[PDB]
Amino acid sequence: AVSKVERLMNLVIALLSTRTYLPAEKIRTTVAGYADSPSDEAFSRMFERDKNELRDLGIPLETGRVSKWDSTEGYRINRDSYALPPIGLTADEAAAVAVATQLWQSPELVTATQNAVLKLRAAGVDVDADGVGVAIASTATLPGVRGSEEVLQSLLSAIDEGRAVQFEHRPSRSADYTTRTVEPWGVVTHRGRWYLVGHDRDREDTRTFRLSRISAAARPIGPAGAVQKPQDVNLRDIVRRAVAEQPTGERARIWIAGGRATALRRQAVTSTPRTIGGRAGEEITVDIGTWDRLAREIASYGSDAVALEPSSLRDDVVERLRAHAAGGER
Amino acid sequence: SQVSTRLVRLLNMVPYFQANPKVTRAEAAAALGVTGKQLDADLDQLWMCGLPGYSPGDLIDFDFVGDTIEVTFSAGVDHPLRLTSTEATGILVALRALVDVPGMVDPEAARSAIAKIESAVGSQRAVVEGITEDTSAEPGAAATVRTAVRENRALTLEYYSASRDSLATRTVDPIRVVLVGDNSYLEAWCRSAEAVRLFRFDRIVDAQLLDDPAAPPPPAVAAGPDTSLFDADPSLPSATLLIGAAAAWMFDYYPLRDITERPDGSCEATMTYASEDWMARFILGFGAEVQVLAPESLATRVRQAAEAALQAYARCV
Amino acid sequence: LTPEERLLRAIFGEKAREVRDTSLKVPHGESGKVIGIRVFSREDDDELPAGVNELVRVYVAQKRKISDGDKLA
DNA sequence: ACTTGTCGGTGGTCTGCTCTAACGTCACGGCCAACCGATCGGA
Repeated sequence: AVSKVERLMNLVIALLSTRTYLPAEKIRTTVAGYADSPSDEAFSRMFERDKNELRDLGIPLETGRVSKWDSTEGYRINRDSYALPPIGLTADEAAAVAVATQLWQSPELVTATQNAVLKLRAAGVDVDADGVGVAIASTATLPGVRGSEEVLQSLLSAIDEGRAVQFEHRPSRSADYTTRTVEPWGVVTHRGRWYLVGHDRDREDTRTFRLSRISAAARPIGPAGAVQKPQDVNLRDIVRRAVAEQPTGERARIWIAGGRATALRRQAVTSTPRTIGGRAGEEITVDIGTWDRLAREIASYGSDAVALEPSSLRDDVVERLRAHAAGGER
Repeated sequence: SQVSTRLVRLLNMVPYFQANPKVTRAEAAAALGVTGKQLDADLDQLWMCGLPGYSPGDLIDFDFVGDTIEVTFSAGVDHPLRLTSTEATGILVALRALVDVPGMVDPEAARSAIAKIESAVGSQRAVVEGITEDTSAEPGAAATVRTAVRENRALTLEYYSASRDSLATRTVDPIRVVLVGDNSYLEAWCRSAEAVRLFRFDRIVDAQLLDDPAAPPPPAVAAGPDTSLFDADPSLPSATLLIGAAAAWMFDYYPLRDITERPDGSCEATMTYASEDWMARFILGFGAEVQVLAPESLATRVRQAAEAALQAYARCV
Repeated sequence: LTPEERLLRAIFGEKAREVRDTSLKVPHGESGKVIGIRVFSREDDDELPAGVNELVRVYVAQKRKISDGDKLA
């Protein structure tokens, strides 16, 4: 009566400590736990199941002939591939790992992170989180990390397996869901926001999809290894280009009263004091960027911010203010 | 499964015990995150398994000195098991997500960790990658905040209050750093108002270090990690506003409540506001896209502000 | 291995490796000064006989003076 | 929840057996090449 864990430990120790390939019969006779098999077929099935389980854990078993003068095949575990190279971690790196190990919430991601941290600590370095004294408050309200957790896990699994992804994506809640089937290339984060990068098989273009919009139905399809993304493609550059398209728009002169509009004050490039209509302030020449965003920013401050140029922006602000002052009828 | 994880832990225990010559029971339990009985059972199971042939000088042997653990024969177990693809990918993703968060971790340390892990596992450019090779956007305030947190020293912060649209300089003692959503907030005790407030890194222009190592009151009274006294309270007024179909920008960046769908756009929602002026600015920003319904006083104030802005624009040139 | 040998190896810690010592030693009643070593390896494109991987020859030189028992004629 | 004895399938490798339909038909190769004595079987 030998437990399965003890049997697997004996098997892996025997494979690691033996410098020559071992056939099945020698393992049956020598390693404990394999001597209670009622029949040879039962032993073969048990050994195949145990070998499959060990191979699933990432242990690089190698199969080859026992000798150049013999035909029977044997088993051996390479010590070089089984052993990770040594790494030296400083206090800052240990603190970084300790802070990063307390982010995920899904059981699978938590288990994987715990196993990785355990292996890293067993490598020789020490990781401590109590010294830093930094915790996480929000655990179920994050729309980027907590909300996009299962989707990110599915995308990472598909990328590892090299398979295409089929999912439903909508540009906005007002719009309708659209089924999209693309070939994933990688995951790039920008300002703490995930952006899936891949090539669409329905439009034949490189698009970036925000993971918050994508639902949890990230079904992976296609044979493994069928995705071969070009190496010269820089995902970060594509994400940066997709984040912003207009470099600086145009130059607009805006007058703002002093002591307020600090958010707009920080965005000012050049400043010039000027008093108009008995109110002091400074005239600033700033960029345009998103026209709607600038119009909203100007209209939010009301009389605090007065637009001067261009005339189109002033007309738009005046129209919006008149619509607001109409009384809500329209 | 559970058995696979137990096997991995039992196989990796030996290198961990070899790394620390005299690791005690408490340190091992904390490192492995298991109870005392479970650790004892795992140690017993690992004790009686080793080299084939099964000789007492061949299998794994320990040396118990009181309540200490030491390895005398590793039986070929010299290095820990390698890292699988899933766990390495998760660690890299977590590190690259936390490197961009200001103040939670030093970017240099995160980059060094990423480089060392990639070198150890042999990853290539086909993995998750960041956006900026070198940020260089930190004004040095985050480093000062981290130093103040570590050394428990007085810190001066010039925080911009968005609700009141003003710059306030306060002297606070850092307590802890927490992450809420995608915006990390610094928790500290301010003697100016005698209350706990959360400050965001992007709203701090600069930080000044002072040599006043004074223990904050909350550690001596109450040091709850959350302390969300005003994050969500019934006393906060709520504004009911009509949102158009075109103005879909606010549906994601703000917590809209009581959302009702109407093809004609006759159904509205309700959102809380910290200050009346902030809500007025938020309403005026969208223009005609957002229509005010309730309360009547807020609508009257918005109309008066719009009329004043129109008069100011007419007077100005 | 005999139980006594296993016990001795366990006590002294010398691991029992499946290796047999076949070191070349100077034969009985011979000595001198090494003057030349020639090493042949298959990987260096050498016409070695099949099944042979390494072959090293060591030359030992000795000066013999006249002594009792040597034959003169 | 995890695991195992029992059941059945693929493909590869090593090993052995049976078959092939113009007509074919009794081997070179030869050492030995000494010398004396004793014994059994044909002429």
